[PDB]
Amino acid sequence: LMSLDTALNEMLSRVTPLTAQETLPLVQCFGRILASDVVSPLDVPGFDNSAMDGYAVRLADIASGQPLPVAGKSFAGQPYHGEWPAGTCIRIMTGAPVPEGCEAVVMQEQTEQMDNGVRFTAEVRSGQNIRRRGEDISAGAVVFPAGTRLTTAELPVIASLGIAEVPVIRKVRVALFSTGDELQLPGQPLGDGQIYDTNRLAVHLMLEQLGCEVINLGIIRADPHALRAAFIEADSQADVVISSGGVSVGEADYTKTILEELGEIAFWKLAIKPGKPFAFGKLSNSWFCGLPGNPVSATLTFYQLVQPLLAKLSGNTASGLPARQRVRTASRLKKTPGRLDFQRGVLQRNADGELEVTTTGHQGSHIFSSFSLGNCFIVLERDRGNVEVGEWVEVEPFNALFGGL
Amino acid sequence: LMSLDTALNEMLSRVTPLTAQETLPLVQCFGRILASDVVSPLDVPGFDNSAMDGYAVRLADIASGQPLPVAGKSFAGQPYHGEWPAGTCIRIMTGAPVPEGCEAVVMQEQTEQMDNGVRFTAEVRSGQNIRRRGEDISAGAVVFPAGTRLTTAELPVIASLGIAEVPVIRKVRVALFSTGDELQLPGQPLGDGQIYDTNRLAVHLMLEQLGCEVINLGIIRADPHALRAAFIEADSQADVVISSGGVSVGEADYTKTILEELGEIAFWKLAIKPGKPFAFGKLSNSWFCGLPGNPVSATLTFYQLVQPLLAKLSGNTASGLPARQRVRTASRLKKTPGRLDFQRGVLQRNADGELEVTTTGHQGSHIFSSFSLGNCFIVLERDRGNVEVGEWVEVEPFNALFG
Repeated sequence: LMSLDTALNEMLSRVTPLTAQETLPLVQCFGRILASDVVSPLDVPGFDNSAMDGYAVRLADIASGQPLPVAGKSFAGQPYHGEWPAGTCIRIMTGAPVPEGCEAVVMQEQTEQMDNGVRFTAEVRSGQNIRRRGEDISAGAVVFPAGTRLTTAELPVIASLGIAEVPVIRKVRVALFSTGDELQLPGQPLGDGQIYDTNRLAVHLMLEQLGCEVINLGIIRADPHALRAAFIEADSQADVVISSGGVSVGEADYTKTILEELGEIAFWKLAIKPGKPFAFGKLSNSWFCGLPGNPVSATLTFYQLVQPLLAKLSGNTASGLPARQRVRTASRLKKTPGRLDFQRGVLQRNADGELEVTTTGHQGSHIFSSFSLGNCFIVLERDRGNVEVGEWVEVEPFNALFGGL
Repeated sequence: LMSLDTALNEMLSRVTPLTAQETLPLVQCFGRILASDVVSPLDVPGFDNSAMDGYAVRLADIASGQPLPVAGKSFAGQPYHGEWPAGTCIRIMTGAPVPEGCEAVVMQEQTEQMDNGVRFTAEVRSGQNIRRRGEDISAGAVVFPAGTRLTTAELPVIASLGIAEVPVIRKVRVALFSTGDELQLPGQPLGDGQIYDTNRLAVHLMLEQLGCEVINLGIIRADPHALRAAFIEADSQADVVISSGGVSVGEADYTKTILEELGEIAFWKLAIKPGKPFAFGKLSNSWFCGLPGNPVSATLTFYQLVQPLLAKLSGNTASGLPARQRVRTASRLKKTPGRLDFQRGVLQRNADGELEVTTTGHQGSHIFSSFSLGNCFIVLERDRGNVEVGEWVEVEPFNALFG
């Protein structure tokens, strides 16, 4: 009955971003949120300099109408000096500093020349083609705000200003555990209705990729005491505690009881497919997310619910979770009204070079394989029914957590 | 003059993928190329189980007509091994093993309780709702081929099969360094035509994010001897050595001379923007890549020439460099024929919900901003000239490296 949107907002509304901070050299700062504005120690460019390669000119000698001969020149970290002879232009080259008292710059390609005077064409505006000191960054100004996620895009600019290190929010810490008599670890035999734990490994891998500190307390044994202790310890060392499965998501049993007695926890039933149940509330000193047990359900729930929560918790000012984009279905899709289906899809170029989703296969949450052969979701609007070939449909490309990049 | 495509092929055609291998537990394998096929050790599912919450039944019961008791239940962990007498039924969770003789299962929503047990409202089709042992994965069957780069997709599936670890190819080793008297580290003064070193930091980052093992040799000093040892060292400890800037890309000087004396290095001039120069060739025991000095050039070149190289080298069987997709420019673009301009661009939804690039701004290589403001390249076909609003265009979305 509850909508992904309503729940997403319900979660994020109560989250107060972390603000503890440490200061590390740029090379360690990838994907780390910035603690405080970065303030440029130097003007960049450091001095007014030539837009193109061509000729630096005084506006005096232009309609002067006689051609102007190259008296001198300025290039890279070599400047120009020796008082500018009135009447002459100066062969200057892109990036190069202008000589004192210049007034414009003209691309020699515009202007044909000769062996004793260079002749210009257009009337050539004032200040033309002088990239000025600090046009790109001014000293004292704000280069990257608090909250900017550091990528290869921002960190080299920082390095360019002579800075060796920046303040950044501490990594988010997320404690992780599973439970249930059915669950066994690699090695052990399989009892009767037994399976190996997979959700925990799945949530770990994505937490680490997302840049969290994971604390993985294993498979708490099926006893209301083991469990109380799992929570005391998880809550004591994390900002978020995540049940990969086994702790209850609505069904009564001693796990619902330890949860209710150890914090304030809601038990949502979201209008999504796959999934539906999702457990979530405050603990003594952390947040709790309680994944449903089905691998696909858990994964998708985490991906669309918990992932966005860790972003806000990190200090990140962005809206961390890919954009969708409308594309034509090349496959008939079985959608049932009443639930928002995050079916899995395959974005491929048609013969025309445009995009079109194909379905991955059977969308039953009885199998994980759709994450592999897909590269995106097909978000199928809540109220929509079945979809025919050629109809339009929203699509959300996966991200790093599932392939490429 | 030489075309991107030509260089790519030429680089890739000599590169032999790594085959050294180590075996680490699943939780450490993210992003890591798999060494040999994952063979399924068990049938998955491993026992017929309920696709649904409800009760296990038989057709001869149902058939009769009247309701029927509930002689026990099969739960998640708990399997029912009771007698299961006739004209009764067994309550079943979901993913619960189906009891012996179960010949179908019925949804909790097609039943009404009774004083004397349970009534089945609707039809019961034989075999209905029984997820059958082996229908998803057959034991003995290759689940994942060698060369599968491992993500959240494949690694949980492997744990589902009881598997604690897997052989993966060893991480790729990349030595990185820069040189030149203009180059200063943080803290030091900015003498005359000097700068603070940035191409190295940029390249370290991308390398690390790409899952490579980085060996950063700092800024080698402007001495033919320092540089020679730097190379001998980088080559003796890496699969790839990468001058982030400083070592020559064409120009004559003691760097070109050291390179030429120490390996077989081409000096290409590519038909691209931004960029043009790029040095590449074998060394004694590794590959050498020579980035151009300029930051945007050295980034773009790394991303489009080196990234795809490091991918082939890793063991990965995919094509490790996003697909492009065609889209309308909503901004007038300045392109010059003769080079393939990798302009920088901003994808977004219009009012109609469909994609369209805008330019980031000035595409001059005198600034780094476009990699931040943008979320993609506009790949403007070599021969194309200026492109007007509403024209169609290829667009390659950025990736993780630029956020």
